Amino acid sequence: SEDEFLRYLWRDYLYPKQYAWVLIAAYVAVFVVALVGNTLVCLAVWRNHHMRTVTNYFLVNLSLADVLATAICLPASLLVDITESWLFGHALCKVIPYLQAVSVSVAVLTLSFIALDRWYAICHPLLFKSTARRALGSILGIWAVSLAIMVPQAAVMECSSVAFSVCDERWADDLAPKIYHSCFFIVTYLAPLGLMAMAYFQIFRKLWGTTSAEVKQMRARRKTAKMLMVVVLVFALCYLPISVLNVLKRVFGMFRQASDREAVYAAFTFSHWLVYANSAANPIIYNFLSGKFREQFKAAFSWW
Ligand SMILES: CCCCCCCC/C=C\CCCCCCCC(=O)O[C@H](COC(=O)CCCCCCCCCCCCCCC)COP(=O)(O)OC[C@@H](O)CO
Ligand SMILES: CCCCCCCC/C=C\CCCCCCCC(=O)O[C@H](COC(=O)CCCCCCCCCCCCCCC)COP(=O)(O)OC[C@@H](O)CO
Ligand SMILES: Cc1cc(NC(=O)Nc2ccc(N(C)C)cc2)c2cc(F)cc(F)c2n1
Ligand SMILES: Cc1cc(NC(=O)Nc2ccc(N(C)C)cc2)c2cc(F)cc(F)c2n1
Ligand SMILES: CCCCCCCCS[C@@H]1O[C@H](CO)[C@@H](O)[C@H](O)[C@H]1O
Ligand SMILES: CCCCCCCCS[C@@H]1O[C@H](CO)[C@@H](O)[C@H](O)[C@H]1O
Ligand SMILES: CCCCCCCCS[C@@H]1O[C@H](CO)[C@@H](O)[C@H](O)[C@H]1O
Ligand SMILES: CCCCCCCCS[C@@H]1O[C@H](CO)[C@@H](O)[C@H](O)[C@H]1O
Ligand SMILES: CCCCCCCCS[C@@H]1O[C@H](CO)[C@@H](O)[C@H](O)[C@H]1O
Repeated sequence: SEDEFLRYLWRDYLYPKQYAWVLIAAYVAVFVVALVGNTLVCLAVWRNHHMRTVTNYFLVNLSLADVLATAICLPASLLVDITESWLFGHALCKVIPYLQAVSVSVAVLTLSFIALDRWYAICHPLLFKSTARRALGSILGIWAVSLAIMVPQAAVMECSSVAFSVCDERWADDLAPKIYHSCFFIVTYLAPLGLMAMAYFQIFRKLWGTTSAEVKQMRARRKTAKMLMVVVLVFALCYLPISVLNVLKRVFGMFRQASDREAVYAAFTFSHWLVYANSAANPIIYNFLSGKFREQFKAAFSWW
């Protein structure tokens, strides 16, 4: 009676309201910070002439994928998690996921090149000379590949006619989605991250009668090595949920029992927010583990 009302008030109104608020709150925070974050990350590079290494041009490219995700995809990501209907029509059903898929590729690819350029620069020197000119050439290819291989993704997207629309992959047969999503979890999460991890372990064992300038070089390479591993670990953790969730859905046909549909909606919703949290996370990573970015942020915060 008197206390059963108080409980029944909670799940039909109090919980649904407190849940929806937290959803829009975390999304607006990530949207703003990730937007303000990566924007300042570019100005620290366009302004501070000393901070233009091969790694920073790649990290600037990492912001470019994050913004495409945040500005275009992220607003679309919020409305679907709230209503779970597609409201941007047949065509944005293909564009938004494609940009989002392309931004993942450009991201995970850029991180591998920063690992690869550093693995040669620190572990196998003057094998390849990596100048900013070759660093920028690499950055253009990432988009050429990301824009291509996410194309088959765009083809599978179809907006479902069945009084509200839904956007989802249209697979002609059971086996293709298993192979497609098995291949791309390997290609764009596990294979890059596992390789990049083995790369950075080789760097840690190295860095952790040489000239005073050389140890000055080691002191800078550790501050960058320390910072970059944080960026990769943050990336794997952020993308671990949605990446595993997608394989369970598409390869193992999981999340098809309707009993805890809220728990499944909830599960995926946090997984989607974690992706954009990585975009807002990275600029914060630079401010703490990079003393030159940190001064660029304080200098930018005072003028604006
Ligand atoms: C070291 C890292 C490794 C990678 C390194 C980079 C390698 C880069 C390679 C190539 C770049 C070019 C790729 C571009 C391929 C684009 C292919 C594509 O869009 O396929 C569509 C159909 O796909 C579809 O529905 C089907 C798409 C899904 C796949 C179907 C089969 C399942 C298995 C698939 C195989 C496993 C793939 C996994 C990759 C990770 C085409 O039809 P569409 O709509 O135009 O209508 C017909 C009409 O328009 C044709 O004129
Ligand atoms: C995908 C592969 C699978 C990933 C997931 C892996 C899952 C697990 C399976 C096997 C891994 C273990 C095998 C090795 C076991 C032996 C120990 C180990 O960790 O391997 C290190 C070597 O590899 C290493 O540094 C690794 C080399 C790092 C290379 C970094 C590449 C940059 C990343 C960009 C890639 C883009 C690709 C595109 C994909 C779309 C050893 O060093 P260490 O000093 O003891 O001896 C140096 C000595 O070899 C000198 O003669
Ligand atoms: C409906 C739907 C789906 C998504 N799928 C994903 O992100 N898949 C995804 C991401 C990475 C990988 N790897 C293999 C690394 C595989 C699959 C969404 C992602 C978002 F960020 C936001 C949304 F609103 C989403 N909505
Ligand atoms: C339906 C759908 C999908 C999305 N994304 C994705 O499928 N990504 C994605 C998918 C596959 C891969 N592989 C590497 C295989 C990578 C990324 C969406 C993203 C959004 F931001 C908003 C939406 F409404 C979305 N809807
Ligand atoms: C953005 C927020 C979106 C909605 C999230 C709802 C999560 C579960 S609360 C929901 O409240 C309803 C009120 O009637 C009840 O019928 C259901 O049994 C109960 O599960
Ligand atoms: C026509 C199809 C699109 C191709 C455009 C990009 C061509 C490659 S530039 C090349 O990229 C490498 C990536 O590893 C770097 O290592 C090099 O320094 C850089 O010179
Ligand atoms: C005139 C020819 C027009 C062809 C239009 C193709 C549109 C996408 S076909 C694509 O084919 C895959 C088979 O590989 C299936 O798995 C996918 O579900 C399906 O979307
Ligand atoms: C006939 C369909 C229903 C039975 C179960 C099929 C399971 C397919 S798993 C799929 O097998 C491919 C084989 O090549 C690999 O390429 C992929 O990596 C892997 O994920
Ligand atoms: C504790 C178990 C939780 C669920 C995991 C089993 C999913 C059964 S479907 C089946 O699963 C195979 C692997 O088991 C895949 O190889 C096939 O492609 C897929 O069709």
